[PDB]
Amino acid sequence: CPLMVKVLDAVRGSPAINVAVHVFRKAADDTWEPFASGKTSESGELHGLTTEEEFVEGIYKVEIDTKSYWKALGISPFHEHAEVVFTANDSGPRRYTIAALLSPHSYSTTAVVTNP
Amino acid sequence: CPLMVKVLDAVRGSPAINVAVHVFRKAADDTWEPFASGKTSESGELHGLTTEEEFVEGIYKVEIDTKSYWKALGISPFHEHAEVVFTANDSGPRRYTIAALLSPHSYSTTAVVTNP
Amino acid sequence: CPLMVKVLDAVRGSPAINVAVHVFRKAADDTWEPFASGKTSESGELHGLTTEEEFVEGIYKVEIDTKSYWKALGISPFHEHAEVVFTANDSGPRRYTIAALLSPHSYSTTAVVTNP
Amino acid sequence: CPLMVKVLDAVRGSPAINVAVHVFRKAADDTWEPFASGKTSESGELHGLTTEEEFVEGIYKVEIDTKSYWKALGISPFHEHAEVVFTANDSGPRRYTIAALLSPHSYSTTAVVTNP
Repeated sequence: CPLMVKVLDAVRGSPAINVAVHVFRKAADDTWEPFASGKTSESGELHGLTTEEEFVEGIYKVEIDTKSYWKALGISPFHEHAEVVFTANDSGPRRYTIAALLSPHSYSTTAVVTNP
Repeated sequence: CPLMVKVLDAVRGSPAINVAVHVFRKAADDTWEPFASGKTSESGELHGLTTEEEFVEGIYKVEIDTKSYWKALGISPFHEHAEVVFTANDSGPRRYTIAALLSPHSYSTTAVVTNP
Repeated sequence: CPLMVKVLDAVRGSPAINVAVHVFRKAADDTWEPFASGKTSESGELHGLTTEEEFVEGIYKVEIDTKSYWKALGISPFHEHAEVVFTANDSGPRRYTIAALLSPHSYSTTAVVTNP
Repeated sequence: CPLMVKVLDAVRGSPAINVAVHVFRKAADDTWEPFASGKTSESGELHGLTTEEEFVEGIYKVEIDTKSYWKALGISPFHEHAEVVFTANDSGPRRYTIAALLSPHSYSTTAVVTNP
């Protein structure tokens, strides 16, 4: 599990559950290749996205569908989603946790990177 | 204006207006002395808090009355307020902006420090 | 000035100056059309991006070239940049400020939306 | 474990390890009663702070000594520490996780609150 995603609701102070996440890879022809996807769990975390063998070096894009999240909560947010674009394992493969903290008009995203 | 405070509402995507702010300075006898205070303006900013003559080297605490903010909006938040403790002008006077971004269950505070 | 961008350096506690910003609008054919761009000023703010006549209803993407920022500071960051996708003026024109707060391995983005 | 604390470094994108945390309780005579304390672990988390029996309703203050953290890293930060003040279990006892995201001139803190 070299890539993980974690979403929190800054308003309710809880994990955002059942939040849709889409991962893409920068295509060699500078286009966005779909790579993985899934929805967050009860704990606001999405595991088992990819494997070490398929998570190779390159440029990645993580999209958290935050517009669907707030609406379902009875809200109407500002953003469409959140977008974390980064280069992966250019230094050897690390574990990547992408955390997101969401609010209707604001978000934060942190990349926690670790060695085995 | 050597010390200013700016507050944003991360839920409404707007200035936080009429927000109470208390500034304190760590006393020689190691307790907190009331230094200054006010409420934010319609731009969610607070000006004319102190002066260069009065804003000397020292340890400062900025308390933003954020619990009273939320409730007045028709909400009920988590924190009693936001707190920012920092040492100032320990290398000459600077202009200090303390900006806060508030959510009922989370907040962020940034110090923008500029030279004359 | 219906759309403005403001960037802060969460490490240095200062404006992020000369930062590249690209704005795009979701095309009818569902691709991203270049809408506007510039670099931040010494106050880390970017003005005169578009106009009321040109800033119509639509889905917008604000990309802040934050990877180029850090490296130019003598650093090497995590993200390729910051991304903010949002729908604008879907209830009339508003003034939109997109503020970003950057760290090599994390960032936050806030939309301050005001009425005339 | 009704109270937990988690610290992340927004600069290195890693857990902050061995970070000192101090918890206090609002004394009935409006003073700050020490309640618990400890340093974060390898994973940037501090567990076993208190117990359900001793974590009663009231106003609490969590202080993360961030000035010692950065310095040890070869830095000299801005803040003295971070300060999360909140009322606990006024609705029945929840588990409280206090997360902090630190940068030399900025910090964020989120209260993730859960039911058994």
